[PDB]
Amino acid sequence: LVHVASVEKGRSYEDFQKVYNAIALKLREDDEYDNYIGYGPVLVRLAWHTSGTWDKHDNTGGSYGGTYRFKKEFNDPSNAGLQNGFKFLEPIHKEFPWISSGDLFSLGGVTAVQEMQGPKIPWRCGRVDTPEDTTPDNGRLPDADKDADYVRTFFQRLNMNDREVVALMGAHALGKTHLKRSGYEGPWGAANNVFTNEFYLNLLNEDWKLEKNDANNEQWDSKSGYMMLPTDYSLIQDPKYLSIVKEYANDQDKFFKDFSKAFEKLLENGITFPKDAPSPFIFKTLEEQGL
Ligand code: HEM
Repeated sequence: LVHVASVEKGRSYEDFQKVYNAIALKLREDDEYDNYIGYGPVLVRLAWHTSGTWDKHDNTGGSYGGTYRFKKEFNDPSNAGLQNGFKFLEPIHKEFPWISSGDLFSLGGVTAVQEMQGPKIPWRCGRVDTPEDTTPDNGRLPDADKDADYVRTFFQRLNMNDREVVALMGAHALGKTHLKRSGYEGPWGAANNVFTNEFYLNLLNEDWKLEKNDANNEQWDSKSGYMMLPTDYSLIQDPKYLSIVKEYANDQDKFFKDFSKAFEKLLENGITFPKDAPSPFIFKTLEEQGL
């Protein structure tokens, strides 16, 4: 199965900047969500989970088909809570009904990262909705209770290497774990709706204790009130991951650049872009537009 990007008919960069802007303006307006964290983090997670079902071996799942809109995928236990991101995007989709679902879910993530002062993420259009029977089964998203070997093997299926994995995990600066959602509870840091390299700094610099939460799962906790999942902590237990964690803790610009590449790649896995497709778009933030 080849998925060829097909530009929404007649649309160009300005059309998608309008969608970006509507997302960004709602992000600003709907600021109460999740005890004033706002929707940025869950939109980033929605983009990742809608992309992260991909299997490089047969090109099943991935962002192209926008299959989260079907009940098998929106009810995946691994996706608990993402319905909030979907509901956020609904009025956006109503205003811009021409955008594909995959294009909107992925653009939500890009827009959230950038509006949270993260790196620019180049973004390409052209995902096309595919039918209900193309929805991937549950179970392709990762478990959090595992070690570095798990994480490394998991991400090979998404064609990600060690650097790409450690970079992508930096998104756990954002938002928080919610006990009723994942069986884990707590934020990873203080700046959880501003995109920074804090995840790496906290991994290295907090004093972590292995505790059980109220769902009887182990997680790493600090006196500052932060947490790390076992899979996060695995990034400092494994010496290869550890080196890269230290690199990003010590170079914010490097983290931004590597995150941007890896996140674009994640969002584009499975898609074939024709030779004459438009170049990737780099959207201006609201701030850059004076909006
Ligand atoms: C080994 C890989 C990963 C595991 C096991 C993992 C697991 C988790 C878990 C358990 C949660 C908490 C869900 C909740 O209770 O609300 C979470 C939240 C989140 N994850 Fe991941 N994650 C991984 C990779 C990633 C990647 C690659 C990204 C994106 C680049 C990402 C972005 C997020 C964000 C932004 C949140 C916060 C969501 C919110 O506040 O609503 N995660 N992750």
